[PDB]
Amino acid sequence: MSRQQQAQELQKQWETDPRWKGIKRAFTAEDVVRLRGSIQQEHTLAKRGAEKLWTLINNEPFVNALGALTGNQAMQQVKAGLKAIYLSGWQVAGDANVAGEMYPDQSLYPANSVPLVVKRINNTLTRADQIQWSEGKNPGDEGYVDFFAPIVADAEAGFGGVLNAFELMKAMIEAGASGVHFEDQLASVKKCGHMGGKVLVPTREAVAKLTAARLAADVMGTPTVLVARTDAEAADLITSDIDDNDKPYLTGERTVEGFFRTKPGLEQAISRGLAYAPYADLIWCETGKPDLEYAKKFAEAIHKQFPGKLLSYNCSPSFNWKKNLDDATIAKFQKELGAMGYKFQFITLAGFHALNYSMFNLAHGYARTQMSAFVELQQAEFAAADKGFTAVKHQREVGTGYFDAVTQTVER
Amino acid sequence: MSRQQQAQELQKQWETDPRWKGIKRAFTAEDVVRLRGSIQQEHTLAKRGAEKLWTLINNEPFVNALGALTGNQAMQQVKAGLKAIYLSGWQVAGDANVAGEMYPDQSLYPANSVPLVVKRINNTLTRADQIQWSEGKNPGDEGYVDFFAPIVADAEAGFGGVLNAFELMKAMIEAGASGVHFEDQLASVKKCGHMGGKVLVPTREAVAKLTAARLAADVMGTPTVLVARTDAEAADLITSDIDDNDKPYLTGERTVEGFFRTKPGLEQAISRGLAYAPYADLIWCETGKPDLEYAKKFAEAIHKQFPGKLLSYNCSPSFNWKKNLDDATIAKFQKELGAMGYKFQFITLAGFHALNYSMFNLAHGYARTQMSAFVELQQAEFAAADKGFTAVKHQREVGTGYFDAVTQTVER
Amino acid sequence: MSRQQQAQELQKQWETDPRWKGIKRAFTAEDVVRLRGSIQQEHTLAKRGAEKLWTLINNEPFVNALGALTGNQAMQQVKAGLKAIYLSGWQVAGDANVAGEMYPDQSLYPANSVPLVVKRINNTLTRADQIQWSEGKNPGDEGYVDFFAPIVADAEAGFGGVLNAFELMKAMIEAGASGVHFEDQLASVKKCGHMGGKVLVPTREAVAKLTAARLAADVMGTPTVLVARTDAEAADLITSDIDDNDKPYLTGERTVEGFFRTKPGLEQAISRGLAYAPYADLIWCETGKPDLEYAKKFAEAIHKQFPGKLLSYNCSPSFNWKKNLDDATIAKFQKELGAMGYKFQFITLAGFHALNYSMFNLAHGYARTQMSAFVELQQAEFAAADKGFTAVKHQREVGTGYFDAVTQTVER
Amino acid sequence: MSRQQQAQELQKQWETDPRWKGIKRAFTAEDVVRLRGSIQQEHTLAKRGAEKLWTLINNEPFVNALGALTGNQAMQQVKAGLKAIYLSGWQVAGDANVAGEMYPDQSLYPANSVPLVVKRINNTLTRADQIQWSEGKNPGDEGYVDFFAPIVADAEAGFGGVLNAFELMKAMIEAGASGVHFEDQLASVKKCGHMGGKVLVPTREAVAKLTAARLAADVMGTPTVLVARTDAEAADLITSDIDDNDKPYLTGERTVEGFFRTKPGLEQAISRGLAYAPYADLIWCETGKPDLEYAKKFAEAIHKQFPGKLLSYNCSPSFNWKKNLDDATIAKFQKELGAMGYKFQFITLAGFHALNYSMFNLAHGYARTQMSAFVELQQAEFAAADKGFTAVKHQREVGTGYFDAVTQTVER
Repeated sequence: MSRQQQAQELQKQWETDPRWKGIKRAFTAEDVVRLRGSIQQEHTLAKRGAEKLWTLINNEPFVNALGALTGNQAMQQVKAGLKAIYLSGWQVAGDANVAGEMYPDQSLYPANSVPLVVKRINNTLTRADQIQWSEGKNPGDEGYVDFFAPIVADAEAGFGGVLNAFELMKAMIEAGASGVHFEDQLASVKKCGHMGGKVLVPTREAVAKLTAARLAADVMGTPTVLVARTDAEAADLITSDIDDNDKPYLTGERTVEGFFRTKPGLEQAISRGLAYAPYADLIWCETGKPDLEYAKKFAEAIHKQFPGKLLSYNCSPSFNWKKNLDDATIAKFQKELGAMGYKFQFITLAGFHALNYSMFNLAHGYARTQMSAFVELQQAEFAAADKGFTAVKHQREVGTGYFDAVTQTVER
Repeated sequence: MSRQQQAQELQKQWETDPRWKGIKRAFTAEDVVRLRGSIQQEHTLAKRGAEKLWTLINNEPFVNALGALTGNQAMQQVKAGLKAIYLSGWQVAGDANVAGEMYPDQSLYPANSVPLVVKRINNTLTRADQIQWSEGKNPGDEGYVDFFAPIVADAEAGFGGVLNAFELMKAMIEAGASGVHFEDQLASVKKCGHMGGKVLVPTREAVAKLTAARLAADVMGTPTVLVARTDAEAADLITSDIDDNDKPYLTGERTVEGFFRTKPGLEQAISRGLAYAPYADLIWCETGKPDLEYAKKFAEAIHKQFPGKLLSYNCSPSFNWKKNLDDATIAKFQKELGAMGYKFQFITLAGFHALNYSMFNLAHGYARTQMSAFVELQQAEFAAADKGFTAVKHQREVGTGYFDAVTQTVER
Repeated sequence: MSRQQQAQELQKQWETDPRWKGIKRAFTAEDVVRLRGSIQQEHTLAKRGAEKLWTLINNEPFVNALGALTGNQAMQQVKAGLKAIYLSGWQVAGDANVAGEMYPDQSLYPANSVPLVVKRINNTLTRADQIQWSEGKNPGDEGYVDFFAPIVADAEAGFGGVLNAFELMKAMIEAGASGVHFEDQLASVKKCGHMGGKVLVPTREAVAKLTAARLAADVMGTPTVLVARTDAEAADLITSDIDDNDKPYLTGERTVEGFFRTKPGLEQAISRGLAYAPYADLIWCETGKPDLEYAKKFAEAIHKQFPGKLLSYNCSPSFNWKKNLDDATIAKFQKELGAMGYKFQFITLAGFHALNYSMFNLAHGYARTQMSAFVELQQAEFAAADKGFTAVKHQREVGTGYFDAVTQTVER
Repeated sequence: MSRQQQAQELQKQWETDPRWKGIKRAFTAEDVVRLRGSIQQEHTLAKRGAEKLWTLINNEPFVNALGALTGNQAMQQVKAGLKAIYLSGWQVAGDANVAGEMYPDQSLYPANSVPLVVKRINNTLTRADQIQWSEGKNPGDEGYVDFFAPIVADAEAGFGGVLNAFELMKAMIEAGASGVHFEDQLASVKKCGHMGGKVLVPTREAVAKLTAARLAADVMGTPTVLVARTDAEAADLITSDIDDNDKPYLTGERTVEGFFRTKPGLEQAISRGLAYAPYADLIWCETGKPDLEYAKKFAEAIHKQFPGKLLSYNCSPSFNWKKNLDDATIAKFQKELGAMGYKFQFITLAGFHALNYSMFNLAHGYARTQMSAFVELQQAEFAAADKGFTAVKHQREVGTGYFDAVTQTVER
């Protein structure tokens, strides 16, 4: 099997497979072959998960996710009934990076931190499937869970340049991620104080990253779902003015550092979304205030040029939903976005809030009433059994039963 | 300072200090010095934490803790009012070891895992303290939180022989642990089957580990709180017969693997309690079935031979508390154990149940009712604000405001 | 594919494939399937490398390796024309474990350490291949190097029980190891003083680890080459007397610890070799003194019972070869052992001695004659270019050209 | 001690101590205290190492170091008589990063990789001092080695913006680094093609990083030696024209990326050297061609405005020293440079060349002569025993002696 033969084979697949419908690549298949090496190592979960995610995203009304920061959190989301897992960069920074430090969301943690948390979840999901399968329960049977839910992972802005982006994608696929998202800001050069806020890079550079992320997915031989995030809705600063796509938004003012001020909002958002559309699989306008009217406008704006383009949407945990929206709007919210084209929706900091509220809640009681506090939680756990909560049986949950099986198999 | 002069001053320490009242070392100060190396690196956190944990242990009616598996979990425990943090090896095995796999409690994960998580908690707590200080709150002010609560870490049975034990203790101290506990089983050779279970090591070997654990502490130069765990209440197997301390409890029988069956119960527990009492600072009989009668008997038995000697108790999270107790005994459970001398008490798997319930409860709602399940959580958070819950202000919690102060100091 | 069908294909394979000729599994194909899980994840390197390693040790006169502790060491070994890579646990303990400590050889480092290094080597070997390929060179072309040389890994005594070994084997395979060895001592309890040395475990427990290793290899779905090591030649202690295979060698004495003293040498080693042979692909009797006489007796001892059994041999880096053997004996030593059936041979600590001598030497002259000492080293490197040494082009070697390719493919 | 008193004591230290003569701090003692937290944690090794390095640098004719990528290498460097250790980022990228990947030099590895290696080297040295001390040797015996040589570590360009540099400097300090350098390029955005090369950042930004670095040293409470590197001799691109200091060098041309082409050489190097001098302890103009002539002009240009400013020089390992310089020039090179003010000098990739050549040379021979090749190395190792090479007694070298002493201390 020659280089030429591998390239034609690859090229036909981009042309034929409807997975790649309307997806531009600023590189040839001959390029992908040159950068493969001679042998291709298989990445099962990255491949199966990406295909599963693609299917779910295209057939289902929508898919909703919560941010997970541990394997257990992700597991309980699959057991609760969810179909995909979201890995927040913010959560990892905050409470689960390889540096073991607590950080804000400014790309401070080491570049391998999220891929290691992707592997954590997949290793936990792999264990649960093993526990299930070890107890005789086959696919088809009543109660059977597919524990290999697709993971979608935060890749920040690549942790530097195109090569960092390229390597970050690879780390993700190796760790078993089904989807990855690259944003178009520099959170490492955020201007502080009044007149500050987020800082964007040129469309030129955001595109070069996505090109890098797709090159990396191809070289790895996985059809990973690529998500393009834009921060243009609120980002009113840009590092440079060279890209003609961005000049229309310049207010003409500069800052001490040399950034150009820009006019934020929907129009800036749209020009990014449109520029990223040919290269990404989903587009995502990062929002702080959840608003269906805004969402409809953005959706329509993108759909004018790319009809039926899959979108994604993050529901802010910071926003006060009861104060600003009535129960009917809150209750219908995700369904309405689903109609619009927002096929992937998620709460980024779900796990943070859950973890942090649970423990504070228990502890405050514990400090006051001691063991009675714990029983409140325990009874709550028993009440949850009905709905599918097996973790009360703590030993079986971590895989005690499975490893006994292993020891019994060897000692016999 | 010469080796003689350093050895004198260390012995003088062991004879002088009331911290070392009642405690036996099977080695000389000359030995500690011969193994220190020429210079003694300082471990701020380990030292101050042991000292704070000691005073607490000896003055408060008692000290109660809950298992934490992330910095966030610990951090809330301090904000909740708790004065100490417990670090389960079960929970790390289950969801926070550096291998990133889900294991059962059998020392399967890599030996540096718990110390890694000790270091996390202390990194987070250090960040909690920096935020508070950078906001201009001084100690003595209202609402000021001492974030540096001492950590009591689980060292299993040292992960091998005496050297593994020795090296693990150094890892714990370097991370900044304030207490470490060692147990007298081999979970690595737990027997499966009807005639199986936990398996003890000779008193001789358990004491061997305790010596190594304390020698570790002295070489690091920290008065670390050492805790000895016997599993001799339920464990009915032992690997060997050599120790005369253990022969009285044998039943003459031998298993296939060459272990010796023993008669489990309070008396076996007791002999191990008495054996370890000269070497460890607190003695802990691990129990599966919480019982005030049992507790009081084991309290009186040890106190007859070592009066005043501190103790600790694990309040099993798997046991059905209401099923087997009335609210009044439950509500006065820890209270009572204090009086008996159980100055350190904890729920090993508190963090597991806290983490795993919340995410499930949330996801199950989120699955069926989307955003309104998150709203239910968000409203609970707002209620907890009065009681000290600051996590709602998520940006400030993770250090955003602290790191903004770092950026403003540089760029001005 | 149903469970019974899967077990059918697997069982038949063990009977049909000459790879498994002479090999006994103390467990069924149904057990393997039961413990796999629902999906099998692929491990390309582990598989291809295990298939390649097997081909070499059966078809070549003998395969020889040197111990490597970084990826560069390994990368060079392959460019020098060696066909296999050895990964010492001693070298890892000493200079390349994840604890970052300098340690002696008593299984003191974290259990995940050697896999981390096996993975590092493969990452490097993957990069040498990507470079070669990216430059246009194809297989068959003059000069083309096969950079995927298989790695045989030190798993010590498995760091505990059968689960610990199971898991380490899985880490070895996941990291891309092609061979793994397990020794029958318990280094963790090495007796000190005159009346001491290595302690053996019962033949029963050794075989239990070997079966554990095989089970894992089957559960991962890789035909990994399993090497059983005996320390019975020197070891004159044993932990327990239950196994009838060991009783013939007991003296009847017992140490303070409870160990039983035994009669070391060729007879004890053979009883172990013979006991392990059914379970392992290679048998290894560890020696301190190299001796062709001893080798032949052991080879013939094994071969009477197991004709043509593949054996492996360690050539001590500490033995004074020139003082005790003449040059012609030294020159033929590995060829001679090959004909006896030692098909895999290595020098455990070749990298330790390479690395430490080369730096000391450089540093010693540099401290006295500064840049003149480095020019000596640089001039040696120039002479090596004739012989295949490419690392003078230091940029290309680490992949500067490859990543400039990736930069160029994304940009323009 | 109130905040006011702390600030005053710290301010007095800056105005009083000669260590800080001619060092500008773009911030106040009040600021350092605000960001300290409520309790400073001690970092013995970083503090003592910094002070030691400061004395050596101000008193020796010069100090010279080689690049070390393992603890063993630094250990041999100290045994051979070198007075400090250098830690190359290039080397860590290529063979020692925590990602486990072979990388070129463009800040691809995870940001914590170099601190981890600084921590490894310190652990090895710490162990060496333990072995020595446990053998009875005291300071001021004939041959007593001070194994705690200072480490000067590569921080590249801080892996992002001011806060990334801040955090990296803190990681260095915690690992026990004595010196740290930061360069003024964005390696992560290297221009490819014939019209490309390295890319400088604005003077203004390089100083912000240096300011950040110093703020970190002060917050950590150690007098860490801060080196400022400039790539302005060969770099002919810059990200922006915002800085008046840089404008003079612009050729008015621009690239597709929107970078500004500059005029490289001594003049642009001087403007950076002068710009950084007030914030750095040493100044380093990185050069590709070792030229004494150049080194002189540069030294003079700097000392014109900052008399007696300590400089540092990297001695290129790629340069063909013999083809270009006669042996007497090669011999006088580090002495001559020292006489100009270059008080820290180092060969960056010494470790890479020593490790790769040695293993290639051993392995090439081993492929063709087997053991006779290893015996050449072993004989070579015996000859260096005269000179201080202790590694042939290999069990002692890695601490078998020390840990035996510990086991015997425990078992007695």
